[PDB]
Amino acid sequence: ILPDSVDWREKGCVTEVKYQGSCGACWAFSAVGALEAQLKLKTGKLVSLSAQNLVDCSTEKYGNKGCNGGFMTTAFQYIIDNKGIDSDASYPYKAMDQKCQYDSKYRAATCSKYTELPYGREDVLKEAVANKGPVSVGVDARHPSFFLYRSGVYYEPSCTQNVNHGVLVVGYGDLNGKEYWLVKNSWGHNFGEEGYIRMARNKGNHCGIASFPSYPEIE
Ligand SMILES: CN1CCN(C(=O)Nc2ccc3c(c2)[C@H](NC(=O)c2ccccc2)CCC3)CC1
Repeated sequence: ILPDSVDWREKGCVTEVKYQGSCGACWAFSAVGALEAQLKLKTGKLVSLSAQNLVDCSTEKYGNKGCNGGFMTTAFQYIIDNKGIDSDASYPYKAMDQKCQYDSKYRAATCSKYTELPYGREDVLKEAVANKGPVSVGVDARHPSFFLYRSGVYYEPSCTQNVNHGVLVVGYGDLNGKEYWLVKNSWGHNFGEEGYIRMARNKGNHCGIASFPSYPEIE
């Protein structure tokens, strides 16, 4: 039986909200966020991982385009292939494309595998969030209402399943009769509820939240 609500922030598995600036690195933040939780679960230590490392190093070979976008799944494969990712402190975020500067002496995490969940299945997503940890997802964040979100549960009739923005599901629940997914964004603490947005859950894969979910694992 799955819990009715989950919030991975309560378990100390979620790092501070980051600010991507004018660099489309949402995919990198989503990926590191998922791996940060697994690292805490495995080692007991909560450590911010380097989104910049992904921007600079998980590039053409992974179908990624740095500040012009990328995939969380191929980011995970890069970490696997590379046998590590550096900490945020050692390889800080600059919101621009740079030369790959990965160094294993600053490695803070590894990844052994990742799992892509079946398309559109919010029940499967719920199970993964409850049993595995935070899950990287894409959402349709193109609508003016998304940028202006402040509170409550986000429901936008014009939303689509065409996803364009990488975020991290860190929980789920029910607020005043509205089921939601608890989503960590990377637009700083000014966005939404201290960097978070509650997005409609079990409302027909709203904004494509369950379209392309994935999570990494550590040996
Ligand atoms: C069968 N494939 C189906 C699609 N898929 C995904 O994971 N899609 C997905 C999942 C998440 C995200 C995106 C795509 C978007 N990334 C891009 O727009 C983009 C742009 C430039 C270069 C590379 C990718 C937005 C960020 C979040 C892999 C399996």
